Amino acid sequence: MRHRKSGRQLNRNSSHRQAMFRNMAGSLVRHEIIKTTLPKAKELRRVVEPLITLAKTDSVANRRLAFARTRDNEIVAKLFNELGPRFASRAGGYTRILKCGFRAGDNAPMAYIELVDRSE
Amino acid sequence: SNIIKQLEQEQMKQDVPSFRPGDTVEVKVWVVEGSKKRLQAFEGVVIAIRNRGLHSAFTVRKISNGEGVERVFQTHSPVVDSISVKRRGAVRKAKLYYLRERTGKAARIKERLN
Amino acid sequence: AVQQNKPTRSKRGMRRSHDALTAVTSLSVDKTSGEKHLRHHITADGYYRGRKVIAK
Amino acid sequence: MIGLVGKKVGMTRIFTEDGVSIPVTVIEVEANRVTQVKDLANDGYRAIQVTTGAKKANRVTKPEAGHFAKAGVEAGRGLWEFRLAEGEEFTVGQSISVELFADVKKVDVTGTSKGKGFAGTVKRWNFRTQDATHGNSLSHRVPGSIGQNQTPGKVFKGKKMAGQMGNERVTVQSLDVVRVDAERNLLLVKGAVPGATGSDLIVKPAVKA
Amino acid sequence: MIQEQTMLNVADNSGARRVMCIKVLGGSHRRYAGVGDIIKITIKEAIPRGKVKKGDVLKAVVVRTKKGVRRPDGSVIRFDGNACVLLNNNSEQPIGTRIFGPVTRELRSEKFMKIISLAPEV
RNA sequence: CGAUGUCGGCUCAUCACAUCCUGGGGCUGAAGUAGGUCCCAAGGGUAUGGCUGUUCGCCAUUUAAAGUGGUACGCGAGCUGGGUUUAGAACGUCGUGAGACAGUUCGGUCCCUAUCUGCCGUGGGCGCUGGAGAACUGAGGGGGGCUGCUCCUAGUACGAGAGGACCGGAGUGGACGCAUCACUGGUGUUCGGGUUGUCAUGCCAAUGGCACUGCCCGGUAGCUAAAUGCGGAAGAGAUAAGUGCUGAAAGCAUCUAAGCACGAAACUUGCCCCGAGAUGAGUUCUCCCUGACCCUUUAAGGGUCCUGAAGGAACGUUGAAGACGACGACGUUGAUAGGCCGGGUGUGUAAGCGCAGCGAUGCGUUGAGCUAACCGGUACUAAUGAACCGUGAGGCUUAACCU
RNA sequence: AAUUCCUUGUCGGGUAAGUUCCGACCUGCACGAAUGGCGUAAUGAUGGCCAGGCUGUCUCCACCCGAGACUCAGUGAAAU
RNA sequence: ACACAGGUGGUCAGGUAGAGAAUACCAAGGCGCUUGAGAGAACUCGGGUGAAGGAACUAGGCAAAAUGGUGCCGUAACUUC
RNA sequence: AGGACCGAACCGACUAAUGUCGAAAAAUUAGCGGAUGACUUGUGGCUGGGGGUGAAAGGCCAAUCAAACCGGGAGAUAGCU
Repeated sequence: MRHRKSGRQLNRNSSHRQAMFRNMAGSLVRHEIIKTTLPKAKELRRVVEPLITLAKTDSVANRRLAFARTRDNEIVAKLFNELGPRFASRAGGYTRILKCGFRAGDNAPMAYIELVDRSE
Repeated sequence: SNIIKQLEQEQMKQDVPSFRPGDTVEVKVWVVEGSKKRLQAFEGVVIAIRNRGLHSAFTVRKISNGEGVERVFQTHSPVVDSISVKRRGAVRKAKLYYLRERTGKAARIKERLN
Repeated sequence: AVQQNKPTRSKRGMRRSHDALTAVTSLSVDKTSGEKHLRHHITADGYYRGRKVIAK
Repeated sequence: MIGLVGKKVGMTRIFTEDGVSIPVTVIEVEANRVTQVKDLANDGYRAIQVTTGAKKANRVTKPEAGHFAKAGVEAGRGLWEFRLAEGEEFTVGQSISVELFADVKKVDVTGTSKGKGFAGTVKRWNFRTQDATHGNSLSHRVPGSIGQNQTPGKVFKGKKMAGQMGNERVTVQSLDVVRVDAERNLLLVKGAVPGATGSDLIVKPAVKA
Repeated sequence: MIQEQTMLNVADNSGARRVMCIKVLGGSHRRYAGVGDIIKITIKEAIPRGKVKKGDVLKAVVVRTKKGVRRPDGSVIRFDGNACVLLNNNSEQPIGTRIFGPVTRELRSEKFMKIISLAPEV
């Protein structure tokens, strides 16, 4: 009956589900802003926020866990050199989500999600 | 819940002599023999420890006349007089449930000297 | 499983009485740009809450 | 003789001196203050309308805050009534505490149960599940027959079928109090009260004896 | 939790070795029994000479269930397997002298004092 | 006969009383115990297996009892398809034969997305007549109602003795229902670890993907039962059989015709839930609106400008709430989620390095490292100023009190 | 008995209890010798029965993982 | 009848593990199957695990669970050996 | 050596569930039987309607079989609806 649970199934199985947020994390960090639907954005907060949390602690132990998720060294190199020291003061949320429109081909609620520094 | 966390620690006993799963625990129970309140002792090996505050409990097995006899014990209960650790086991697991299958020679365990 | 008498034109419309559509009720005007957008939604230009934050 | 509304915090254990592990429920009962005293000739029957809690300034409404300013009380969260039992008057503003729940043995608990959702017949009315093998096709947990035949020609009103389960005001009767900390304004009672871990429930003295 | 068709080991030395609970006694539609109540058993496997032969309907009373029973402190005492002690069909009083293994204090009330005295412990 | 699917089982029932049990009574060839028979009584309860296709029956063993019947011999647009009752085959048997046989014997497709009625749930519209927010009273309807055993009164009442109570009280179980997660366990493909084969990250190392979560071992929260609490009631009103009182008709007698009183798990309440759509739409408390103009077949009318309140809805963060709506919490004056800090809890000595060992690998740092929904805090992110809907004192008649 | 109506025949074994099953009595309604009789090792996706093992078949179901169902967007039937 | 979970003869057929063209993961090479975005109800379909009991279910152990590999040791009634 | 055993391809179709206006006018999923033979299969021939062929079921002969389909007798005949 789903009392007190967490996570969002997204009409997708578990192996597929954890392969999405792993892949979606690499897309979020690389371009600093992505366009996706609301429940995918609302759950992406539960993935990359623990990631940037471990990205402001430079150590070989933490780099291995930062690579155990997202499985990409370039995203690991994009962290710990920029996103770590750009966020080593703010002890909170590292992203904001804005409702943009509706995915035209199927009427899906889309939402812009970006990283809160955007200084370039 | 601090309202519950208050009420949890006015009943937890203070000593709780630290043991680990794999140890050989001697535990004495306040059994009531009708009129008398004699103090009998239970002996054996801890299989599991369920470490959760006031509800912290542990399971001691006992090979007795061949048949294994297990018994869980609420740590902060008044019926448990004391917990005496005889041997220090050096198992890897946290719950030793596979010991319910084995008997005798294979049920022995190494020493935790280090 | 299957019907027995043809439902009328009156019963067809009465079933579609609850099938009306609520539209737009009240839009919102952004602080800076003055462009219309949905409540808690960015403008089609790109403003949000008096701030061109997506920078298209 | 009058009920007291309080918030369920949770359930826990209490060890007695002999060793009995009495499972209790921790019901916090804050300041229950009177907001209205209804009388026979003035308002029909007689009861007291009691409230408790702390509601924010910009959430309490004008017809609500004006009702409290008449009573001279503080705006709690919601308000309930309890029937007076043959002769008792306090005031409009009597902040009743858990003090009177220290000499009454058994009490009654009325609270809302946990909503199980749209739950089936096997879950709701304990209908025995059909055979899961031996040829059975698409009818493992279906209710089966729900009426006789052409002679009654209908389904009897009150037939136990599937629907909404729980989420309803339920009352467990005659639970025993075990301890009251009037310094902390608590209520410890024997057993289990209706659910919704941090919601409210009405505690009233024994209607059964 | 001894319901029915349950292969029970024996505790005493009545000649039985392996029995089966065919009916829990006391109460209509009763599903199973605990450590304190009696059942009706048949003899599935018996000692050659013994005191009872294979295929006899007698009453037993279980002493060690694998589910275990619960003392009022929350503690449960589980066993390795199911076991019972036989007793006469009419004037109960257990048929046997020696009783193997431990028993449980939830047998102690004016009739099973004959059992718990002959038991080694508890 | 341009189709009403056949026995039995399963699931789910429901009604009748000619009553199996529990309840209250009369008679006895009723001492007691135990029974027998009969009247009133339908509130609830009313087997498990072996054999059989079987209903039934027989048997074993329980139970307070294992009731008797109606409802297409209840129930296939709910399931089963063993029987019977298609096409194959065989035995005995009747017939020259094709074949036939409640004569047996092996095998043998069971369809339907529910429009309407009914029923279990949940909303919308509008109404209730000035509008809105809460709270309720209670017409009426439903749920629930069963009971064994031990002890006590009591080895007392009765009785030569043997045996052995009624009544009332308490403890403790079975079946049933309700609530709950403290505990006992289960589960936990979102958590930690072990491990086989292979691929990949350049390689060692360390991890990841796939193989049903690959197979596994444990296991937070949430959901639950086997787990743990609780409930059936007492009392009262009106009676049924039956027992009476007083009492004439009929100077007597008499429970009945006047009048009155006891009398059951049945009837009405008492307990719990829904409940003012109860159009007979009730009551209480609180808040809100007291600007000007014309027209008119001048009527509770239409329209103009100006203001739209309390509040509601919407939108968004979301819930131990939920199919969807609804309902509950909150929206910067903020703790409603997420993230974060700390803790708890689970897994059980991470990585890297140092030393020992030919090596695998073992110790030290290290009860470490990592920790899903849980607990207590913290505005770091998202809950944006508005806008939309809702108005401008509320008809006529009569009484009643003061102008 | 693939044959036995009466019939679940009767006795013995298995089970707590066995219209089925196994071994036998002949009382063969209505077996019988190439429309073969009686046995037979092996074989059989064959018929009946029993025991161990193993388990959600069942006592009595519980939680979880996915595909529909449910909601919004597009397209859009059918029996009757 | 269709851009149809069906049918259609032959040829080539690599790496690791493996008895193997089984099977598991991959190379060359080719596809994500022409509706999807949410919710996480009853109930249906395919599966995973399960306390104690272990055929008590049922027409019937049907279905599931279970066993399962190699070498060595060991192996009955009966028999056409 | 073998109408020998275990078991893929290939051929077949015992069991169960799904499906039953299907994904399919007999299939899919999970197990199952033959798998050096009376085996299986591609291509091309020959046998035809009271006739063929039949390890024989009244089975098969173009989704049709106790007498195929097509056209013609023929608007058969219908004491029936």
